[PDB]
Amino acid sequence: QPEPDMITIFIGTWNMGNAPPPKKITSWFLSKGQGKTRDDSADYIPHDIYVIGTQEDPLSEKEWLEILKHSLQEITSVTFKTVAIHTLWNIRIVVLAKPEHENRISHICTDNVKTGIANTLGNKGAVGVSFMFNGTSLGFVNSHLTSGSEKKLRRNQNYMNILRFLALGDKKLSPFNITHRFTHLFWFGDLNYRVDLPTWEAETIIQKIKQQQYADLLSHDQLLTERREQKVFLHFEEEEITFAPTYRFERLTRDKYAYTKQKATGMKYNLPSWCDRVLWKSYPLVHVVCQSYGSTSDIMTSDHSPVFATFEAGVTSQFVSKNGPGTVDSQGQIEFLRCYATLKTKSQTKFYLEFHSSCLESFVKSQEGENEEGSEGELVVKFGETLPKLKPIISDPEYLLDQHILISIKSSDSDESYGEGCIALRLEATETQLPIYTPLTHHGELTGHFQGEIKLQTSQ
Ligand SMILES: N#Cc1ccc(N2CCNCC2)c(F)c1
Ligand SMILES: N#Cc1ccc(N2CCNCC2)c(F)c1
Repeated sequence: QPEPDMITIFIGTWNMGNAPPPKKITSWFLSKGQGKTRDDSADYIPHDIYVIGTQEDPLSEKEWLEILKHSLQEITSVTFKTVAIHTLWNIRIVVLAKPEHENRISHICTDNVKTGIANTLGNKGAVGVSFMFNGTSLGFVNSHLTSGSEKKLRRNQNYMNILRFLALGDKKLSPFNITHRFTHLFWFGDLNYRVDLPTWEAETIIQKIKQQQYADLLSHDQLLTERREQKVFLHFEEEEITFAPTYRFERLTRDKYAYTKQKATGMKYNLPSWCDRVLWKSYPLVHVVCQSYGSTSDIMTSDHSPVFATFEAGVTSQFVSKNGPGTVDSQGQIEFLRCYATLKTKSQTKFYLEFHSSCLESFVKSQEGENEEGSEGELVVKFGETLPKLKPIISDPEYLLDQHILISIKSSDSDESYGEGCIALRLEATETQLPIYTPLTHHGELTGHFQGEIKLQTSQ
């Protein structure tokens, strides 16, 4: 039984509009409809992992699990194992995996975040799942963000609360939020960003959709434009959208968008919009390739169409040598030269670094850096040649070049992280000084940069 170096992952997001699904939803799991669709020749090939996010889901977990498993069994003739299911209000995440993966999957975590306060607390937020797949950490966030064309800022706030407070993955990674805890992080849901065009242009928008001419609409998609201005989802990717807006349809057809203001909408227009989205963030130089991104055309119980995305994702094996795990491997070391952090902070305190990696027995604290002023006002924290020599548990290059070092820069005064980032050990050379770089974030906002040189010694 060889361990895989690649898996495929299905991501689905559907706002079910508080209606039961139709009897057949197989088109969703087959990535068939509009957009970047999956080749017919793959229909019987199961994905390794299926992650299903619903919003406005009226079903019990039991009712939905039965529909999902029976759907996949009809497609694949495989009885999928339930990895996890977590529901907050009517927001749900289900993770299913091929039975051969049962022993490869461990450290399963679930959590939820409720967004807003009083008025704004009661139905929006996120659910999430994480786990290990052999040596690879996977996270999944299904969020239902604030609705309404005039609330993009609220949505961006919801995003930041979710990434700050969703507690998934390795708790030992205490300085790091979910945007740094996983080899691969998929974030999807009814993110509720709208096409921000005048109300009077509704029929023009519909015309453009019927012509499959999305360019003039996507140029006003609030998620793309907010991402472009680094207001939200910084360092996440999204595949090009080549499918029609997935909201707001008349139910039981896909022929009609229902956009006009109604008492039932709070007298808000719902111009056709790409509310339903899949984004990802993977550690640097890990294989991740989107192989489908689209919407179904034949599932019409909701005022949203289901969205699918599929990915090839690189994975690593659970490595054992004569030495680590359970000791260091003296044949391995990670050295840092000419390193400095550049920080946006207006504060003057001393800083130190923490290095966190599953290639280390535990995290490593550096000495304090030396603060200097940058030529354009910035705080520069010089580590020069002072950073420690890191001692990985395994020196085999087939292991070590697949690893990553998370970096937090912390205040000596408060022990609070001012910035977090990640460095790949997938180097062009070993025993060679090579440039390294990561942006630093805190609460998912850019706070600085870390750069320098690395010298990696493996047993080869
Ligand atoms: N596919 C799969 C799969 C793998 C592991 C678990 N479990 C749950 C919590 N207890 C121990 C581990 C599971 F439910 C499903
Ligand atoms: N409209 C738009 C838009 C275009 C580009 C980006 N970026 C740059 C490339 N890398 C990250 C994504 C973006 F966020 C939004």
